Amino acid sequence: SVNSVTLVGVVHDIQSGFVYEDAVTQFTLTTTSIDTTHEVVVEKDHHTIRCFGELFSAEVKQKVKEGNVVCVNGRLRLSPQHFYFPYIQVQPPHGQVAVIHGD
Amino acid sequence: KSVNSVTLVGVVHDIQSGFVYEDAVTQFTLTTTSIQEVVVEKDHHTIRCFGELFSAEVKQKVKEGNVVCVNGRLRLSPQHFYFPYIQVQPPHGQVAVIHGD
Amino acid sequence: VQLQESGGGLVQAGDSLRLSCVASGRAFSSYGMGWFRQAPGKERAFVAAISRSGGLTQYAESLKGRFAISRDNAKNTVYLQMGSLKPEDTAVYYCAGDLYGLGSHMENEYDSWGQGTQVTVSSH
Amino acid sequence: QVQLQESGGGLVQAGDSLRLSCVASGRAFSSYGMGWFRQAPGKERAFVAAISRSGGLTQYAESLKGRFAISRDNAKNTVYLQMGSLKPEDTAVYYCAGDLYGLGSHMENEYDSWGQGTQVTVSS
Repeated sequence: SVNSVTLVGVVHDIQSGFVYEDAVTQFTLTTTSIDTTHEVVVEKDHHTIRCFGELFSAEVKQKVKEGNVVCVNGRLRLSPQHFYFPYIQVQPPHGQVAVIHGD
Repeated sequence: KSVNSVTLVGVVHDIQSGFVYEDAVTQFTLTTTSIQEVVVEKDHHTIRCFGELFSAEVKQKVKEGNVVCVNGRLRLSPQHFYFPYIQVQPPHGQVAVIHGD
Repeated sequence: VQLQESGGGLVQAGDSLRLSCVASGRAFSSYGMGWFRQAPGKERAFVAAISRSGGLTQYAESLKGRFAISRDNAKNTVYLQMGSLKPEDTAVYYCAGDLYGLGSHMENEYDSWGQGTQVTVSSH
Repeated sequence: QVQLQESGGGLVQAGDSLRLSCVASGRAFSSYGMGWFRQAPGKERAFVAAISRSGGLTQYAESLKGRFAISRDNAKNTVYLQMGSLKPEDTAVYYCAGDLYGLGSHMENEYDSWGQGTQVTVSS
């Protein structure tokens, strides 16, 4: 009964803050699927990525920059806070955020 | 390989058939469950299966209470409010029924 | 609608092994396909199935995650990927067809059948 | 400054897989961000991978995500580099480095400690 999410996309809107007295750096991640046919359709999604931990949240806030491309592993979580807000819960050793440095 | 990819395992409720923008789909609720700690969090994901063939195959085989593995894209569709769901459609997505006993 | 398994034989426990079922006729693309198995003395049990559209698969609970089913209508072929073998996976593997294009865990719901292949895992 | 020691190098065949280790001397490792770089003939030492202290922030050279993966075990003061589907182009000397600030980076500039390096030869 697992819950896994893997996203590769572009970072916007990095913000550090708190929630329930827990450090959190959150950002939006934009993904773009280019439809595979043999026309030319392109779906684009924005996801809320949320990094828990005093260390990890800080690491993230420091290193990760607007416009970076990254790869994220975490849990798709639904927040009732009927309305359910979907964010990705990322915190080691379960999840991680990888920066992809190009050129 | 996949820019947007989700893998969920859990239990099927609320199987329903219908139409989005004329496109044929069957939809169901999938309920994952992650576990002085003991964090026991439920998450009731909306699954949408697209495709003329695919939608019917699901409705004919998948039944209330089944366990399934689901693979697909996370997406957000509003109308003032945003709806979170999971898009399953071959050859990218998959609903995999798991048989017990 | 004809069916022929290919790629059995024997192999060392811990090994992966890919199987193949080839269908004759041009109806394959409409057939639900399934893989069943049978060890010496015991009943023939379900393993995996894949629907026509290929988006709805099915798995024996225990034998899941190790085994993967897929199809290539182009080659009129259904495959079975067996990750990590074990002495208990020694048996005769059959491929089956479903006219109604679903696949099932219930064999009696399959109209077509293969000759069956012979997987034989080492050790024991 | 901390003393780092690569290992696991050697002669390898294309398509192969190799895992490298780096062991940190003494204390303070758990506070260190770690990184791998490599130097190929005719070229300057290049960034490969890095991992924060925590370590949920990893960093990767674009041409090498998918094939390489960095990890650490602080209960062994070790950082690893798992390499997959090796190519001739991966032939190089591979060094580990240590970042005091706990982060790691793509910049050679930003590590106080360096290993001696270990050679990986990928016979084409």
